[PDB]
Amino acid sequence: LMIVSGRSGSGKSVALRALEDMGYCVDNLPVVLLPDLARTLADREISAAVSIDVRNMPESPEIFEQAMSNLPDAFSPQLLFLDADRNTLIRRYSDTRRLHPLSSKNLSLESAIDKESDLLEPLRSRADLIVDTSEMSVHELAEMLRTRLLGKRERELTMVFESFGFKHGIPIDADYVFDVRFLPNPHWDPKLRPMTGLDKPVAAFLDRHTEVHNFIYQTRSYLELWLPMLETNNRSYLTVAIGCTGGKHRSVYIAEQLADYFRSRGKNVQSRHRTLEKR
Amino acid sequence: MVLMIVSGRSGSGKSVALRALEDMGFYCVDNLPVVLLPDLARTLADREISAAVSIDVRNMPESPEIFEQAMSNLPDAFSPQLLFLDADRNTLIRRYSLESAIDKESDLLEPLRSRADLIVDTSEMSVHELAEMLRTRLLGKRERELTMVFESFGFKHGIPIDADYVFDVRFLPNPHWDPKLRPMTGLDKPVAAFLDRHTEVHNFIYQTRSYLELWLPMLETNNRSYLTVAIGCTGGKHRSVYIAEQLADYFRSRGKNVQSRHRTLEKR
Amino acid sequence: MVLMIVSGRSGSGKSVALRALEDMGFYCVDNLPVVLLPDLARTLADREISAAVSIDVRNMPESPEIFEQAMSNLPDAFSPQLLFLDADRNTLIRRYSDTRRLHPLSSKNLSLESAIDKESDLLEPLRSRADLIVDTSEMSVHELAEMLRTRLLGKRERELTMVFESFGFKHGIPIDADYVFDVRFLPNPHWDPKLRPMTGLDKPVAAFLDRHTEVHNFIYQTRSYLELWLPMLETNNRSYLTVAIGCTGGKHRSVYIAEQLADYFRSRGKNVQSRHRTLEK
RNA sequence: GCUCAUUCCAUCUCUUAUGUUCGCCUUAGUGCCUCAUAAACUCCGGAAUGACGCAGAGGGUGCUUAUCGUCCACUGACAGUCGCUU
Repeated sequence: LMIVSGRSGSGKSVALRALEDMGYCVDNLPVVLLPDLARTLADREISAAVSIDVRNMPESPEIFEQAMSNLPDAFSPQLLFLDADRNTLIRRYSDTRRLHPLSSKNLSLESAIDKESDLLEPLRSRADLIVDTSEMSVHELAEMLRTRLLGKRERELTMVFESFGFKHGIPIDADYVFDVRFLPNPHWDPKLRPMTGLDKPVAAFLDRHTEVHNFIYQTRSYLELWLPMLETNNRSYLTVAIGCTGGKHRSVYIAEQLADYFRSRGKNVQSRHRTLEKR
Repeated sequence: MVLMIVSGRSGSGKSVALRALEDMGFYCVDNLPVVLLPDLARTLADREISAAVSIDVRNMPESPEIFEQAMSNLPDAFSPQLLFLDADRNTLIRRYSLESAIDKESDLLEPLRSRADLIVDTSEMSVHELAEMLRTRLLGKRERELTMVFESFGFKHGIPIDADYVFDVRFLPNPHWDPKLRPMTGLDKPVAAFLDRHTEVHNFIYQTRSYLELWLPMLETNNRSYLTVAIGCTGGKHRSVYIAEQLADYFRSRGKNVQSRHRTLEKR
Repeated sequence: MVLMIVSGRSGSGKSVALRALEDMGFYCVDNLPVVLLPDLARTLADREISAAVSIDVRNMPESPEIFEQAMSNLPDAFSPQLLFLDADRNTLIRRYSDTRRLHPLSSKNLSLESAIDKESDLLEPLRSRADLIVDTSEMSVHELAEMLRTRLLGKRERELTMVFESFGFKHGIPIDADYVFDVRFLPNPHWDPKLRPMTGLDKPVAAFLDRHTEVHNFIYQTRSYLELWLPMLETNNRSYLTVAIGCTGGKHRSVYIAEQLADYFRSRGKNVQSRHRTLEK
């Protein structure tokens, strides 16, 4: 069961028209009637498409989650939330229509949008997948809806940090590559040179140098930032290639600490120290 | 510390100079009146950061004896330096009465050119000319020098055989959606525009430029002869190209040497 | 004379404003530290010209009271009239990428967005003193300035002087009317023949008009609709603002409603130099 | 610059017939005049711009291609420590 909700003007309509091709485009139903409708569609035995908005929102989400309670299990619900900025929102809604709540309330075109946002927010908090429509025009919005809605693997997006070395060339599975050369070479110490990347003494040497911390952290800020956008798309293995030349001292420790951090954030992480692998 | 100061006829583009020094981290208070410099500089000692200023006919004193007197007043730690500028009279008009205003004003400015630590002829100048001139002028010259190479590759064809840093730009809005765009490539102003609108593009271009900028100095040390950043779309015609270009131009402005390479387009 | 202070959320077109003012003639000052400014005022007193200064995140102290006491030290009682620009996060970011340096709030500040958001509150103290709050959300790199030139070419002394005039269709319409509204469709107690010659301003007529509710709905909606023109009121460039409502003869109905609106905005506190001039003559 | 459809500033003014009912008069007058059905013109205290020419005045036009979006993994290179030898 597909759920298409969001601030008006964010383009629910075009999504529906494309949702009918994906599936059961049906709109403007009191959510209460939904579960029985699902009972009916069980005969249809084909995925569905239900649209809810400020006009179709009963302004009492207790009822909403009540309808969520008696949900036939045949269809698994997913909250798809279109959203965008106020100004654009007004622009598009300037298309011939009439914001229903604004009747009687007479909120300024900007003021009802403000009202509606919070109004529907209950769902939005529980909204499963979000998509901006900040600036995609209706024709641009049509192709963008087609690419993501087809989520075949709605399972996870595994991280995998591959620690490599340059002398044996960039790993072919690399999606990103962050050199690390200019960091303080542990080589300087002859004692540490035989010791491998995982051996605590080198971890100490690296720990001694704060610059290392600065790099890890700033790199954690760089990814996390550009991350969620990626996580939405239908990827199966996002990877980050980290490499000194040696691929035995620096890149080891880096990839290790990063893996730790992101595991902390709960994204499953896979370590791979290409050179240390038995090949 | 430093108290760089500026001069030259109007239209010489002193603002660019100010922009450059700001780029170096030199704080600027352009067009402050002459007299107030000393206590300001005291404040700036409390900033503990080298900075610079400008001067104009507007800031030009009637009696420069006061100028040099207070110029003495400034605390030692902030070393003052004076730059003067010159170009062709009409050359200045392109950036800009129109002969005599300048002539009398030049008499006003003449004491400075006499006092100028450096004088440049900016008649054929350019931002990059000025930026490099400045970098060597103040930061000094290192025979060690980078040459950033920005390559736009297509993940189909493969990651460049040589590449220090690479960035996937698959998530950013795809010009591909509009069919009238499919043929046109990254350097056709249609698509350039089309991206320019979608903010996310600007967001990324920034954050990336910031990441590099932060790790760029260390790399300068150790006399690296090249640093290559390669930016990849799937096909490498639309997104990666645009990003490579703009992202280059920023670093060009900061004056480091740069070289673009649209690997997919250069195939044919 | 006057010393204008220019400011706004980072990269909100501020630079353009300074371009504008220097084009006007206000002495140009960029990014001076807050402290010495009053001394500069003293200096300018010699020049006998207005001045222009910027204050934004760059020259923004952490302590609030700094610019407060600085404003206190202002000499010559020169009117310290502030100016302020603003636009939305997305607009700002799209505008802050002018090959410009970092938001000086790059002290491990997560993202341009995050730093710029906190900027607002950081900069909030300024918002208090605000002789204008013009927005640049709509303008372009070159077009924005055009709008800005328009701006500030005005006298506040010409404060809005709101008006309501009720008139009759029987002879015409006030020629200078800013807005115009027919209301005859509102209930007309012509049924009461005693009210028919009786002046509308009389309480019995007002009570008879009050007897109906459609009038109250109308006025509530109309008064609320007028309040959406507050930005238009800010862009006055006009000595007095007029409002046109006309009955057939004006005296029948329009008066009491104009009275109610006069009450509404006099209640809002607006200047109400109202006149139902066409009524008596 | 010259001179002008322009721009944004200019202080600037009135009407016939429609039927009707109530406020009032002429004493019929078809009215003085409230309500009320439609039809019907103008006009100078600022600051920008385009319109020619002053002044510079030395390739174009139409339509035939572009297949390149997602997603999944074989992977490469002759130019100090020591683990060594004969």
